[PDB]
Amino acid sequence: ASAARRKEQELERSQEQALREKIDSVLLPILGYGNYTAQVDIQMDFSAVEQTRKRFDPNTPATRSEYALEDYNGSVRKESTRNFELDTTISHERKQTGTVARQTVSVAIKDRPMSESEINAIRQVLIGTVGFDQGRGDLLNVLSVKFA
Amino acid sequence: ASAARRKEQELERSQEQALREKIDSVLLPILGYGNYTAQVDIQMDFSAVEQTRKRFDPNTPATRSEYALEDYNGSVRKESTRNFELDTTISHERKQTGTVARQTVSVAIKDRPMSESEINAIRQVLIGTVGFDQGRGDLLNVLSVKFA
Amino acid sequence: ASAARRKEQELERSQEQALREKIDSVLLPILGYGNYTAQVDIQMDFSAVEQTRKRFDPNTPATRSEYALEDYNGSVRKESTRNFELDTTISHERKQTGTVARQTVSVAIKDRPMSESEINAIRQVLIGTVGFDQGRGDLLNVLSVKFA
Amino acid sequence: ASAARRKEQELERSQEQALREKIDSVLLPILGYGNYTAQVDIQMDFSAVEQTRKRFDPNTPATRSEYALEDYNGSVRKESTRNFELDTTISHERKQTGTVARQTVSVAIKDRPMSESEINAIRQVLIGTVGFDQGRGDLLNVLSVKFA
Amino acid sequence: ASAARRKEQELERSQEQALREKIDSVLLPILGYGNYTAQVDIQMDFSAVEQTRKRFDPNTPATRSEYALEDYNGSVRKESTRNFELDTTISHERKQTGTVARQTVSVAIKDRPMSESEINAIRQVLIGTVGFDQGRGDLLNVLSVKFA
Amino acid sequence: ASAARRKEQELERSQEQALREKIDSVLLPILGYGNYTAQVDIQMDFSAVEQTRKRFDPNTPATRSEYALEDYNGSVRKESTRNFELDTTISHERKQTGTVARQTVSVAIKDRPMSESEINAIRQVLIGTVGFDQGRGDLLNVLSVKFA
Amino acid sequence: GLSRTDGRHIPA
Amino acid sequence: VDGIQAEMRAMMVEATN
Repeated sequence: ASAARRKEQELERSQEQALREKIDSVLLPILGYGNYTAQVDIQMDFSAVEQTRKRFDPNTPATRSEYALEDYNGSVRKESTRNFELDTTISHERKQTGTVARQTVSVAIKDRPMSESEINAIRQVLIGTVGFDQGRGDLLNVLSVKFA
Repeated sequence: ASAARRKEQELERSQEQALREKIDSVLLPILGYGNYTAQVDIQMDFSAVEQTRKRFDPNTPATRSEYALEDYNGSVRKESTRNFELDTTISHERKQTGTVARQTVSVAIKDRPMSESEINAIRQVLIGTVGFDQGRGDLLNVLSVKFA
Repeated sequence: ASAARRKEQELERSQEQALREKIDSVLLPILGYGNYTAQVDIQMDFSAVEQTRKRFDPNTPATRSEYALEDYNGSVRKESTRNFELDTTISHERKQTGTVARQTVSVAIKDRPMSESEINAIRQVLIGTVGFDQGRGDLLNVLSVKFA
Repeated sequence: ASAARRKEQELERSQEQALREKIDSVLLPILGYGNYTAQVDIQMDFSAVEQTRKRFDPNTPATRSEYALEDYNGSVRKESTRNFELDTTISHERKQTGTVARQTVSVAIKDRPMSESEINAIRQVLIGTVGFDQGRGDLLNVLSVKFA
Repeated sequence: ASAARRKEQELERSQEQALREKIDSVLLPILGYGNYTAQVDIQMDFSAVEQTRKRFDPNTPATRSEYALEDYNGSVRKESTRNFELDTTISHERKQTGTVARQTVSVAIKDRPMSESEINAIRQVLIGTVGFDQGRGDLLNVLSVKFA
Repeated sequence: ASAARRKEQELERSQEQALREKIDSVLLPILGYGNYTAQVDIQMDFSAVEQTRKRFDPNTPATRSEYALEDYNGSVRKESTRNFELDTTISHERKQTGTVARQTVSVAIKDRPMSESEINAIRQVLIGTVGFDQGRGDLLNVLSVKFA
Repeated sequence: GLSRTDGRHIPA
Repeated sequence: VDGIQAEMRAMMVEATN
């Protein structure tokens, strides 16, 4: 199984490399060659979830058989027996093993600095270039630093 | 199964490449060569959902057999027994494995900037060029940036 | 099964290509060569729905056997037993796997702009050229843009 | 089964081609060569419906056996038992797989425009040339546009 | 089965061709060569209906055995038991698969226009030339148009 | 079975051809060569009806055994039991498959017009030449038109 | 009564 | 499933009748 773990590491590294390639394909025309640096971290879960759900519909029952005895005298006896049929959904789901659980991307732009408007524009391009998903916990940093 | 995961990555990359090709086929005449850059992120779910639904119709029962005893004297006894037949739908669905769960497209247009009207027109063309589906969670960014 | 998914992608791309061919066959005479650009997105569901419906007719029962005891004295006893026969429809449906769930078409017309009347006329031709179905969620954009 | 889906696409395209051929055979004499353009969209359902209906006739029962006890004293007891025979129809239907569920035809006529009377006459010829069926949801557009 | 569907399309096209041949055989002497154009649409159902009907005759029963007890005292008891024999028809029908469900014919006559009387006379000839059946939903259009 | 449907079409066409031959054999001497045109439409049902009828005679029963107790005292008790024998007809019919369900004939006579008396005489000859059966729904049109 | 219900208990 | 099999049996009853 350790060979499987090794190949999982290979998958994660391949994903990171592909994302880096896309980042380059976007930023190389916009910024130029050597005016930026970017690295990508991709964390992938490899669990084996397998779920079975059996759901009913309480608010729409359908009476199948029914008995109702109601006699008076004073005495009032109200017996009743009822059998129901209910909407039944049975869903069996099997999640894919390797899923990107969190994605971190950081891009540093060489100074000569960059204005806030262009930094936010680059961030907007990257959002969509990488597939930024904040609800997944992903993080995207864009900074303007001084290259040596 | 890790080979299957590798081929799933290949499928996702192929989808992204096809969408990029369509984006180019639309924008190359409109904008020109080298006046734009665009990248596409496609996230695909590969679950194995398999659902079985059994639904009834509570509001239209059909009486199959019926017994009704109603005697008086004062004393009033009202016995009743009833059997019903109901509309029964049984649907077994099996979803396709790989489905595009979210799609992100970002396009950056070289300045010399672009007016808001033409930006929105390009966005309208892309909506339909790519098959934008906001209800799916898809995202489409169109920006006017300064190429270096 | 991933080979099946690949061939599903091929089917979707083939459908898009055919629709593009029809769009060209309509617009090339009307507009000319190079005066327009159009792209088509086709999303196809590949579920495996298989439904069985058993429907009755509550409002037209036919009495098969019947017992009715009605004695008086005062005391009034009204016993009754009844058996019914009902209209029974049993339909087993099996949907076709790959069905176009949503269709998006966008057409951009080169300026020198186009009047609203001719834009709507082109839209009317396309509706029928492509088989526009708004109830399915399809979308058709026709814009007049400035080609570079 | 994907090969079956491919051949279904082939069937749809063949139907569209045949309808286009008929449209040409009608309009080429009337309008001329190159004075019109027309495209046809045909959507075909490929479900596998298979229905079984069991219908009765409540209003014409035939008594098979009958018992009737009616004694007096005052006391009045009216017992009764009755067995019936009913008209029974049992129909098993199996629909053909591929059926044209919706048909869209659009025809554009080159200007030099066309009067409303002749447009409606051409529409009347097409209705019958194509087999227009509004109740099926079919759509037929005839427009007069300016060819370039 | 798709080969069967293909041959069904072939059958429909053959029927249309035969009807067109008959239309020509009637109109070529009457109108001349090239003075008319006509196209025929034939829609054929290919269901597999198979019905079984069991019908009785409620109003002419024949008593097979009979018991009748009628004692008096005052007390009046009228017991009765009766068995019946009824006319029973059992018909099993199996419809032919391919049946013309709707037929559409349109004929356009070259102007130099045609008077209403002769248009109606041509319509009367066609009714019988084609086997017009309005109750089936068939449609027959005869117009006088200007050939180019 | 589609080959069977093809041969059914062949049968219908053969019937139409035979009727046309008879029409010619009657009208060629009377009217001449080229002074008339006639076409015949024959619709044939190919169902597989198979009926079984069991009929009785309620009004002529024959008593087989009989018991009759009639005692007096006042008290009057009239018991009776009776068994009957009835006329029983059991007919099993199997209809021929292909039967002409409707027949349409139209004849057009070249002008130089024809008087009403001779038109009705020709109609009378055709009635009997073709076997006109109005109760079957058949239709026979005879018109006087202007040949070109 | 119809014990048809997979959980029919009323029975009577 | 069971309902479809019942429908098939009903069609077989039709054919036998």
